[PDB]
Amino acid sequence: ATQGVFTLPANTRFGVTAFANSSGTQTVNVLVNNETAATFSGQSTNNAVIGTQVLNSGSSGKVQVQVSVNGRPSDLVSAQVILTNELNFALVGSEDGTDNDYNDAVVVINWPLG
Ligand SMILES: [Ca+2]
Ligand SMILES: [Ca+2]
Repeated sequence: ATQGVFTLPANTRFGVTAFANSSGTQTVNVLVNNETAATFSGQSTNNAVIGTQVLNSGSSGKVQVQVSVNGRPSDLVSAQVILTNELNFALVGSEDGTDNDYNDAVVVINWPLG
């Protein structure tokens, strides 16, 4: 199944933050309405924050996370969780190798902000 694609409420600010846990240098692309809105890159095996940013979901609300290592797409896992019908997390893990820890880049999207 498709992973890393989320429908947000339209025209809403959201946070996106990425962590790295891999020997591979991670590139995280965040698309809003099928256009790149943010790109994080970094390398860490200790959960370093490789990027954090505030974006707007725009008129479509469509947000897609992509993860690659030197141009090679990682395999993604994702879900969305809502707490007390208000607080939203869109969660992404990614696997660039064979050990299947799926933490090689970890991406957290959260909304609402403010
Ligand atoms: Ca891995
Ligand atoms: Ca890892």
